[PDB]
Amino acid sequence: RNDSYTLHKILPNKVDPLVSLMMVEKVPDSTYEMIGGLDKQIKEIKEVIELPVKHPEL
Amino acid sequence: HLNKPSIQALIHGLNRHYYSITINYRKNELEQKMLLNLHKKSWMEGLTLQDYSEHCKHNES
Amino acid sequence: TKGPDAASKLPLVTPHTQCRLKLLKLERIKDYLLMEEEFIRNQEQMKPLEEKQEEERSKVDDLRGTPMSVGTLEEIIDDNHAIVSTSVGSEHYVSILSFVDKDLLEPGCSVLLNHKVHAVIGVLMDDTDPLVTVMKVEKAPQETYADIGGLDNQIQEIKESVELPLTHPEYYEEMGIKPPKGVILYGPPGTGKTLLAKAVANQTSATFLRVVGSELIQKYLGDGPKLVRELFRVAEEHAPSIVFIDEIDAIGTKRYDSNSGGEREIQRTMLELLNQLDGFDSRGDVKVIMATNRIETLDPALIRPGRIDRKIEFPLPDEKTKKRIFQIHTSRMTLADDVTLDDLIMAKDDLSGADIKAICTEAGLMALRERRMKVTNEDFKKSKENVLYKTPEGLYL
Amino acid sequence: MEEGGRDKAPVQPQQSPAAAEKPSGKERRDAGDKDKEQELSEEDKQLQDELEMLVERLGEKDTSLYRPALEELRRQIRSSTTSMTSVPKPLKFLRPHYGKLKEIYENMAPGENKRFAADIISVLAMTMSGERECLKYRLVGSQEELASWGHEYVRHLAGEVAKEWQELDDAEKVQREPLLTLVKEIVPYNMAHNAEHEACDLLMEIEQVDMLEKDIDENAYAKVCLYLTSCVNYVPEPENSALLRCALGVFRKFSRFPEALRLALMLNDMELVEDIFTSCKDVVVQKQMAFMLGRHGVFLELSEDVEEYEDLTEIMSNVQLNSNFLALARELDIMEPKVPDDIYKTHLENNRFGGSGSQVDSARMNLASSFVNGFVNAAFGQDKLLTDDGNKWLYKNKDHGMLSAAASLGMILLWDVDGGLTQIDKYLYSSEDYIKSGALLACGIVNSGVRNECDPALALLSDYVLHNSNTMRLGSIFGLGLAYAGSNREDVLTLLLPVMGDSKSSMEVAGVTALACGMIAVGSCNGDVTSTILQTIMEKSETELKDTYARWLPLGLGLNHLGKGEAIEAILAALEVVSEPFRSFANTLVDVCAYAGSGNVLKVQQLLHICSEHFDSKEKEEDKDKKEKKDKDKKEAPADMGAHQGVAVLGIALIAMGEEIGAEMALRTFGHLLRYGEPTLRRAVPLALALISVSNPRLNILDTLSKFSHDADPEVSYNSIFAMGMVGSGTNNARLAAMLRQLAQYHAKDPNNLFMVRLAQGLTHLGKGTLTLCPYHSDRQLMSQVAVAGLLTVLVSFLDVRNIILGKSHYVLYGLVAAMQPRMLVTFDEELRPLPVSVRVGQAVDVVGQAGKPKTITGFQTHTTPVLLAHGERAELATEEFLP
Amino acid sequence: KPIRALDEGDIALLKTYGQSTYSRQIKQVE
Amino acid sequence: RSVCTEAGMFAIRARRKIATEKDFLEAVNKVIKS
Ligand SMILES: Nc1ncnc2c1ncn2[C@@H]1O[C@H](COP(=O)(O)OP(=O)(O)OP(=O)(O)O)[C@@H](O)[C@H]1O
Ligand SMILES: [Mg+2]
Repeated sequence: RNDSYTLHKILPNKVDPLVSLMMVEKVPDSTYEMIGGLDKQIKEIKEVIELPVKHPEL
Repeated sequence: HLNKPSIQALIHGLNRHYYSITINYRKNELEQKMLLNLHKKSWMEGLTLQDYSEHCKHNES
Repeated sequence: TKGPDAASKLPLVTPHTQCRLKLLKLERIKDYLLMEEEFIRNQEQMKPLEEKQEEERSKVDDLRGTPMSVGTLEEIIDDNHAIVSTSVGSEHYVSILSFVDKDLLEPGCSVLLNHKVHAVIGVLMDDTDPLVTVMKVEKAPQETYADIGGLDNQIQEIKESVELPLTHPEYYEEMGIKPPKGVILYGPPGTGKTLLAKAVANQTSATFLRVVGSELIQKYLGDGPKLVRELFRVAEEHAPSIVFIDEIDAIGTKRYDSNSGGEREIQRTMLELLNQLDGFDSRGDVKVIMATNRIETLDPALIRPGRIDRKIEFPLPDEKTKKRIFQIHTSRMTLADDVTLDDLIMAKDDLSGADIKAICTEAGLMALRERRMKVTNEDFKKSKENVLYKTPEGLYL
Repeated sequence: MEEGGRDKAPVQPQQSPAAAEKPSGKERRDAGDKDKEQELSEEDKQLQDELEMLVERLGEKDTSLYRPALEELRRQIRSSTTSMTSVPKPLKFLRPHYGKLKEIYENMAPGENKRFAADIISVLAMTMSGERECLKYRLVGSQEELASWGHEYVRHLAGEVAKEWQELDDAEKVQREPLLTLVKEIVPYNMAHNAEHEACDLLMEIEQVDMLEKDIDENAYAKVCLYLTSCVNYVPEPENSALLRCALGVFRKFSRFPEALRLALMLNDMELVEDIFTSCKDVVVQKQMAFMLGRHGVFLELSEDVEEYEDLTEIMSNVQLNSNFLALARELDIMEPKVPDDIYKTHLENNRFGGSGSQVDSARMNLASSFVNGFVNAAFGQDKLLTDDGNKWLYKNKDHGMLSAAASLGMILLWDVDGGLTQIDKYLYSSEDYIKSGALLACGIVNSGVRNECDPALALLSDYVLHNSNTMRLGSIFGLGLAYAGSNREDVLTLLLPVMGDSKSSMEVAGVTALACGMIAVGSCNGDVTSTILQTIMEKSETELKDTYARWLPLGLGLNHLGKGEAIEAILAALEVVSEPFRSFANTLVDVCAYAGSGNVLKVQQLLHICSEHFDSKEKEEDKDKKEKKDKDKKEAPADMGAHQGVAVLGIALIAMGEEIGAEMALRTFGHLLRYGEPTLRRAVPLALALISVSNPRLNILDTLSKFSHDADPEVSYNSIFAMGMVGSGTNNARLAAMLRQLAQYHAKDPNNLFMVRLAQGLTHLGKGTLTLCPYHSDRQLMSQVAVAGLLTVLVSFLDVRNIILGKSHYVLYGLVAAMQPRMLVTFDEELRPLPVSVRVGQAVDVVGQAGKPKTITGFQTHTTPVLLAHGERAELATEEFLP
Repeated sequence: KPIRALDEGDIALLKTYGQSTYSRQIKQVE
Repeated sequence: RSVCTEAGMFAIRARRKIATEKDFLEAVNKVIKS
């Protein structure tokens, strides 16, 4: 509070603005359908990016 | 008890060393009517037309 | 002083094949966890104990007021007044009230002060600013000396430095040698330094304080040395303790004539760390362990024999250590019988422990590529060059 | 998108069921589908099964709507449909794919039922059908345990799949058939036990160590009660007989864990074979230091089975262990110096200055010095320091000081028949009551599991067993109770049943007689049971309520009833439930004491549910005390898997938030739970921290005591430092706190000694060892036992103790010096490999040495290989065609 | 060779078939 | 001084109460020559 210093609310966890701006809030418009070649590269990137996240059971 | 004491005053000793006395403003009709002249425009601007060119520009905007 | 910390749960891994022996063991663990939960729940369900003193406590609190700002007792004067520095840094000559434990006032202890008319109104022995609290290990890492392959000499030296003194130290003063205050791990990256630190923190009986090295540096002036001082004060306060400062070269680099205020503050932080490392006696039960890859770039005063006597070398794993590491990291795998694993170990390379782990992971991925999980030898064969990216042929033949 | 190149599979294995009427096409397509599913699931190591994934969706509609098929042929075409439907079991069907097994592979068997399965490596009907006969068979045995033939044909199917699991792949699934038998055949466990008996014992001999390790680890933590805990205990009985190596001294182990069954099982596992007795079976006898009756069974009554009949008995009893221990102390490892109390009580150099005198010969400190001197030189025949010239030293105490000092003097010459009595002959005519009673204590002390043929304790104390003097009776009955710790012969029962049944003896005397008889017999002794209960009935309410010794009477009852399950405890609760509210304490003592190692929830669920939390806010004193003391009873060592969260639930919950009077001293439990010396685990934090907190007197005194556990041989470094931090620098002024501090923290120096009840192998406890339970209830009482010097014999009662030495002999003597590898324990046995108990060398001692539990040894370089493989401190380096 | 992304059926079959019969209770208990 | 300390350490390593000349030799091989 103002100067009585009495805890009167709990606020969400502190992330400083500089790193909160780093979240990709507005997704970019680039699909794999706009990537020529790189099919092997795309599969390799997926085997590290999405396969562990989507299914860690394997 | 109509008005609430503030936290700032409370920390600085209100209701512990001194009490806040309710303040009432003695304002009779004469003083009110005289103070009303501060923003009483005039008998003139009630008849003074706004600038027609500025009127047209305001209307267009 | 109080005792150490870092409670961990049971090793389990007595089996690892999920042959229901794991199931009885984890069932015993979960059942006893339920017992703890039920006991504490039912305790707080019926636990009437409050008030008692009340009015005396009520009036001492009324004297204390609200809020009460914590300060650092920098100096004491005749036993009614003292010098205390607020967390801003400004220090005031204040009075000490009657109800404070004069035995507890000691330069450095956090003292509760009245918000208005500052006065010592209480002593906090557990300030422990959130940074140093975070730097303390609570859940010990799951790795263990069984997980480390090779590094027998390294494990042996690290245990002689930071296990033997905490356990029976009678040999040390029997031989008249002081225990080694501080050890430093060095070698090429991914050789087992941080892994050995995890293993030590697992089979430990002392407070383990993990530090990033670069974490000690702070933006505000005087926050760096203050943080180092608080960290080591916690280490002594929770003795015996182990202070692990990973990547010591983040601050341990060559000392040079500072010009900028930031460089001066970095030099001051290192000077405070070195002075603190000198401060506690080697007979004391607080040991420091620092790891780095660029050993040569360290200050040759941080590695003085009077300060950090031991120096554990972590060479790239040999063929036998490579095969031990491969046995460890393929243990969980459902390897086919055709895999030999000796061709990869043969290949004269700079495979590290991390490189072997990555080779195993890539082999598993390649097996998943063929829809199988049996992981043949061909998967390892391709995985080796898949991971190992990057002498002109017949020069040295 | 599909593979395209092999897009025939979503066509031909798709059109064949889709086109599906004409019986000939039906048979042909079913045969082709069988062949394709077999060729895929059986050798194609790819987990993914092209048909099984492409049969699915279609399978759950076609092969389910075509599952009836109207049974076109008698069963052969129906056999084809079942063979097809037994392919998409894992993912096509719901959780009751075990019902798929019921009506697809249990109802019918395609010839050799595993014709399309035993070919499959582990999946189709081995890991899968293993899952189904450990899930379907589990629920059916839960609800329809004795079903129609659906329980017997499933039993035989489980039998062949279980044995094939050993001989279809011959792989580490050798750890899954024991698994299956544990889960499969939930009530008919013994049927599967005999199944793997007749299979594995005849299949191959090396594939049985895995069987033993599996069943042993399950024995550590089996189901809650000994209906299948007992059955798993009995599982290795075929796996130890001539079907495997016959020596296998582990007969003592899997007889000890099941109620220490001597005269029903040990009659056959060793008493009947008696054929390789000249081999390690003699050291099996030596490593059997609990059950003298076992060798009395054949030896004395016939004396013709082997020439080493009574000589072998005597040598393993005490004499040669004493001789080789003395050789270890003087001849081999020269650590046998003159070590009195004074040599290390002032081991601090702080006590030299600042005393300004402070040298007082008062009762508490002189008593503590006598106790310390006796403890330190336990089993030492060299402590001629406070023994011979110290007659006045024995005189310079208070009344109980004489009895305790003389008992300590007897303790000096532990289990020594010659030296003990030739040194107690001088003090036998002590010419003083209290010293005389201490002398009878000493005579009953040199009989610690000695099992003397001459029986000196009986005759030498029978003059005073009922003699009209409380101190005489105390000393005599306590000495005799310590003498007969192992057996329960009818002579001592017919001698003390009058005694504790005598009303002349006081209730302190009655309680110590109860302690005696309770550690005499560890079975039923219905005479003892009835006598103790008619005691607890004929005593008057105030006496049985607030005697301060009323604990020892149910304590004696429980100590008699320790180990055996709640069978006798049921009627014991029935005829103690009629008693005073003190019967709550009595029951929560005896019942839980009937479990030494019974690591289970339900019993500790009563202790921490109905006995702990239904007593936290309730001021019924000393009900919570035994509660939390025995929280680690039945949990003292379930392979220490159940000990660590015992530490957690005690420190976190009990010490931190417990009652100041019923649970604040929940701390001698730590003494009982695990005793080696471990910072922040058993000793440093939980004991030292509460020890500095001297706010509660009883807590502080008992907590200083609790280091007695680790104090058997703690390598006193970091423990002596504690003592010097509290002697002079700590609870120095508090007379009683300083007294217990001296006693407890200083009796560490007793070298090569070990108080833990759990045996050297670690998988068996020792009931004779567990008789260090009276100095837990008494030690917690602290009133007229420890803090008040009412009776200090309970502190003397610590002669449930074994050496911690090592030694190797070859049929003659200890002269063998083969290299040893003592170091901390690691993984072994049930993992992929039995990695040696020591991860590396550590110490490379070749001579006989010391081995505490976190230091276990392995043989070296294969010279005179011991067939004992137990190193019970007396290993037998029996030679063979060594280096073959 | 163009390596095929594991299908939903492929994920489902990898999660089963080649699994210990105690994966479910072990994982749940932990 | 660190060489002497390491010689003591090597003596402790073999669990011997007395350090030998061999321990000092390996200690000076360790500390000296870095
Ligand atoms: N001897 C070893 N046995 C088993 N695994 C090892 C061994 N050495 C390294 N590893 C593996 O390497 C991985 C990474 O190693 P680690 O984190 O210890 O690196 P490091 O050598 O400390 O390097 P850096 O500090 O430069 O990052 C570990 O997770 C571990 O699995
Ligand atoms: Mg690292």
